[PDB]
Amino acid sequence: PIIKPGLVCIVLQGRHAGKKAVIVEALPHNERGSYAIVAGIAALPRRITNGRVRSFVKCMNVNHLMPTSCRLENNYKDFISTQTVADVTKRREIIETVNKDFQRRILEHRDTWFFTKLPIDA
Amino acid sequence: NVHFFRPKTLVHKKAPLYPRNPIKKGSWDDPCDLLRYPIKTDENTTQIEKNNTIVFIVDRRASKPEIRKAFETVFETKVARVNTLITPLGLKKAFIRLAPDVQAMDVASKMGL
Amino acid sequence: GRRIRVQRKGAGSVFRAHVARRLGAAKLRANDFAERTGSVRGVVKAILHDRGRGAPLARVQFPNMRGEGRVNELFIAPEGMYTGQEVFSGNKATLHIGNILPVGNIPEGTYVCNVEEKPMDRGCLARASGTYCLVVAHNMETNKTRIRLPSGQKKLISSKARAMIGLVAGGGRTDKPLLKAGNAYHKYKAKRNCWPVVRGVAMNPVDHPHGGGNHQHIGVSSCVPRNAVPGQKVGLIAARRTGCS
Amino acid sequence: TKKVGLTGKYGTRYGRAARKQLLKIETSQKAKYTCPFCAKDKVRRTACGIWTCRSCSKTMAGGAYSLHTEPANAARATIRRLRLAR
Amino acid sequence: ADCRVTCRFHSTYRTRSKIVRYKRTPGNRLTSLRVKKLPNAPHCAETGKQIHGIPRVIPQHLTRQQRKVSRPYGGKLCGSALRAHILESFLNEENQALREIAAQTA
Amino acid sequence: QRVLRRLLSRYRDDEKIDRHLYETLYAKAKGNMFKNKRVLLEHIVGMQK
Amino acid sequence: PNTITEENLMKMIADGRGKKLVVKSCSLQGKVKLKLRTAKYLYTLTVPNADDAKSIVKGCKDKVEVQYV
RNA sequence: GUGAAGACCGGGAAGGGGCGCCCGCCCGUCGAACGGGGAGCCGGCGGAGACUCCGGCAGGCGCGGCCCCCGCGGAGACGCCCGCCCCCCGGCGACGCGCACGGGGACCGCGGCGGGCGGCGCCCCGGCCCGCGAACGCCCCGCAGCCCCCGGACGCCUUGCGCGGAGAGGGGGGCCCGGGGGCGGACCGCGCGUCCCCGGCCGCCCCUGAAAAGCCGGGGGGCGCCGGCCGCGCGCCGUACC
Repeated sequence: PIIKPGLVCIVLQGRHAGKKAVIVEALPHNERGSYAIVAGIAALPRRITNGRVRSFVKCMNVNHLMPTSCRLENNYKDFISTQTVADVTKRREIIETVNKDFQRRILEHRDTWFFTKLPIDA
Repeated sequence: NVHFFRPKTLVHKKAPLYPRNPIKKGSWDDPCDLLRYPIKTDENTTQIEKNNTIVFIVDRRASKPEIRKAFETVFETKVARVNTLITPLGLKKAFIRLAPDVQAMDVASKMGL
Repeated sequence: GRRIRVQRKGAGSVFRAHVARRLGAAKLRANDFAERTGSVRGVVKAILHDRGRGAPLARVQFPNMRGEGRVNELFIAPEGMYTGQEVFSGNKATLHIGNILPVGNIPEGTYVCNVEEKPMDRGCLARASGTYCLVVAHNMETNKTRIRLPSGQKKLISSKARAMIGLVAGGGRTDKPLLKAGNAYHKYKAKRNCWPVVRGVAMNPVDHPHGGGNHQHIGVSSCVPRNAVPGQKVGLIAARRTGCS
Repeated sequence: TKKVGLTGKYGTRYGRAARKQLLKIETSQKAKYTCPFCAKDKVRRTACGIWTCRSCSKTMAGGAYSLHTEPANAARATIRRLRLAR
Repeated sequence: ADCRVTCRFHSTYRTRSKIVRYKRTPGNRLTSLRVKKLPNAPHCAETGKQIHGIPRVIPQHLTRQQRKVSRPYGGKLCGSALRAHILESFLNEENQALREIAAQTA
Repeated sequence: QRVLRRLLSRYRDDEKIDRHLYETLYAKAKGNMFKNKRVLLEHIVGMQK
Repeated sequence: PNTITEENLMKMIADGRGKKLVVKSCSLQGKVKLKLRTAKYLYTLTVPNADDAKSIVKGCKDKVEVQYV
């Protein structure tokens, strides 16, 4: 049973393709098939410097993601939810919380693989 | 790199010890010399009456900006467009449309045309 | 007293190669420090057709070892090269079809194509359709190798010469009869002005040595010495023997 | 419809030997072969030596009138044995 | 009655550029209107298939949003080619990680 | 061929004929069995009975 | 030579930018063709009934030169 | 470099661009009024001129002013008010021929009605003529093709085919379509053909059917643009007639 909350995956289709993403919830398989709520990194912190990390929260189709070994323990179930994110508004605040939570993790030199970019080369 | 390239020498400015051209004189771009003669035809009388255009034979070496600036300088009246043809007989002939405010018949009368 | 057609052909007016729309000069990847030490890697991007060649060419992309781009090379395609194949090249290359290895490194009995005669020549032998060479013997005291040339002659070549594993694709091309004179017009339009071929016996004495008499005869032996001067070296040249056998 | 199946185009022309030879080669040139990669019978020839799968979408180098050739099938087999040895 | 149309170009030579469609004008006369060659849309670097989303107009007159697709490698590649390139890079790194790095451990 | 294929598809869409009957009838239409729409329609009435 | 969708858009062009010469036209007969000319394009608003057209023209004032045909 | 020269032959040469500082081996402001190319239509006006004048109506490319100022939505295919340089990686430009088959446009034809004629010894609602709508802006539709999502098959389809566990059918969607419709600019129906352009195929080759300017994506770096509005500008030569 690979798909698990706490699992890093690479988005392989969409505006966020080639970006790492951690699953906050594995959605009930429905008529639409199996989706999952993933909170990931849209834009990495910054360049070499001498600034912030943009993030995305979305219900991606599990069949558009690649399960990877990487872990991560972000509670997230406390704010990210099926009703939240689906609701327009409120979700922008959860993206802003996730942005900060990620920036904190980069500054403490934590989860280097999730915060590193996959080198797709044409 | 692996290429040896000529190494960035000074490159000076031309400094002639004597002037190559002492007196500065010449050209044909005199405003009065670019404009030659206005052409009087019954067909062209209608053109200043309806199209506000005076047709002039001009110097073949004259660009349309020059024909406009000198008509403006010599006849003291604004120009809107110049359309120019080199005539079968060798001479440039510019159709000069005076600005909508300016009335060509007045400029033609002052011209003597 | 007219210059014969062979004499005219050397001038190159009307008789040069029809090189227009030709993909390029097919050659192996040039030897570099990376190949001498180990193996580079190239994906095969396109198997294409060259205008006069009867064998397909191949566009393979190689990492730019000097800089940051991707360098594309034109390779005679060995049979079996497929789009997206990994063509390795170098002295640590493995023995698979399309890979370029130094001839000493290639085990004996291996069919090889685009072999270099002298090391670093990027291909000289075994380039036509179906043609191949064979690794015969390695002399590890002279660092030389014997290659069976496609004509069956055997040539000692340096073991540092490079060749592509496999045999040139396009095999069995000459089996099909051209059948028509038009089918042949197309073959030569892509190559050079070498057709239609007129016999000297039909021509006049001024136009050819075989020339013209009342009964279309050669009139003297076709066999001509190796040292026959320009306009005279026409017919069979330095023939060791003649006739069917 | 009888002995000259695909060589009827030529008509009563070019002689029997050429037509018989063409019937073997032309049948092989116009044939559909199995993609080594997708294992489907959709490989067809685009030009001599160039064979493209119409399902796999892969172009492979091959014999002028066959995807694979008898000398080449021998060569791959010798190369594998020799490669297994070295 | 007659609809000859004459020619609207400098030379009559009908090349691929000099093709003309015919319409009737507000003044009841037939007008040769030039039909220009439709340039092709961008085609994927691998695959060779048309990239989805970009109209077949020269990119000079196509704004910025209409000459682009919202994905990483949007115009160079189609989605399937990118989905395969991404997987190769993840899968290949992990092959060294679960082979050469696993060999360092074992 | 267009007239016969349209009638056969309409019957398959309407579920008057089964998927296998449509394909058997579709193949015999290419084989020239049915001279016209009436010939196909009569054959279907006997086929369905 | 587009159509100005809805009168408010026709009015935002009147004050913000150029309305140059408007031509209120009575034809379809009686539907009013209000042709505003701006430097870039001529925009046309057809009002179904004349009373509305006079009220639309009455909405504009000395801002745009008005012609009638 | 070579030849007594006139001259002929030619990469192995310390061969440039930014910026006051890095990058960089090395030519074509030659060659096509049929190839590539940023963008034009209608109505009028003269004895001779018009894609050129004039009136309208657009479009391209720059330049200045003035304001504004940095990503969102979708499950995905992608959709939207749109950033630039440098290096790479690409794309467009950019392409064979043929039988068919379809789809558009122009033409043609047949009716009706509305407006004009002509003939007529007999007949005649049966003859003749006219009834027009451009570039361009929007908004919507557009076969085939190509992709997405669900799901897991003896089916789906063409004139011919072809297709499917590397995902068919079915059901929902996206994209492209030299096109049509509506509204602007500003008489109605129906048909078989003709031509021309296009579409998806399929066939054919020991034949595989130009290139480059120009424009634009994408990756990485470095920077911040960009838009909206309003003005203005567009030089040189050819242009009669046969």
